Amino acid sequence: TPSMEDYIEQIYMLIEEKGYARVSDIAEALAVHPSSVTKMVQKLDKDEYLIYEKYRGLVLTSKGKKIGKRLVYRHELLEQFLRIIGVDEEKIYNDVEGIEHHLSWNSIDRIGDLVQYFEEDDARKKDLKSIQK
Amino acid sequence: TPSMEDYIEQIYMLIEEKGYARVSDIAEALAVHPSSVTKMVQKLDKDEYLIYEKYRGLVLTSKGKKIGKRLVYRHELLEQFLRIIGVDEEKIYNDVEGIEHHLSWNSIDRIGDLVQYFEEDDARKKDLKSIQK
Repeated sequence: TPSMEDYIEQIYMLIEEKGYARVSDIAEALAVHPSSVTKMVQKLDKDEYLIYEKYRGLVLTSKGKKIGKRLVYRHELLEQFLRIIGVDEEKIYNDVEGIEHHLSWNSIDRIGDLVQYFEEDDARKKDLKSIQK
Repeated sequence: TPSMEDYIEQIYMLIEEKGYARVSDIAEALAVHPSSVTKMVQKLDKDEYLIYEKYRGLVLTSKGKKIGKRLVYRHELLEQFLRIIGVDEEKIYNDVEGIEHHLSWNSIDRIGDLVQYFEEDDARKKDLKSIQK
């Protein structure tokens, strides 16, 4: 479920930078009260995505690492994509959040080629960054 | 509302090709039973988007033409965009439906430049259509 996914994403990201994931970290990295976080976080534990250990933060399982890595990849790519085409830095997150669960892997794949296409030649970020006239 | 919007889109499109918009046309161009269509179609009439005249199809107002033209433009563009980057023809509609209500006008605008960028040189649809290796 998209609810569960946002959390897996946020947990994986917190892990990748920090090592662990506190509860408060989730609470404010989603903007939802820690009251709700607690309910979901023990739910996701019961479903074998994570393991909630108080004082000790939050650890993904093999099943959490599988999904987290996936979710974060497309998220980062869609974010990378919007940056390339030239969208405001401050509008990227909100837009990617709202489209990431509504795109087929084929489209995710094609966008990948599109990002690869501009990255392969930074002397082509040029032409794009001139049509804004 | 996104519900109302899908209908405005579908009505505008039917008008643009046909002249009018029958009820059955809506019923099967959304896949939702004509029972629901009827309820919504008289609702949208009450809200001054259209005018429902039996036997005589469905006519947008100035307020319907304003929104319809807008909705269809981004829809067509997002559809155009997915085609350019190389997505399966059969996956385009479903994907555009699910992302069109979740993208900012800034992103819609930037994608516009992106489409303009490839259209301006069909000798650049080339490189893209070779990274699929």
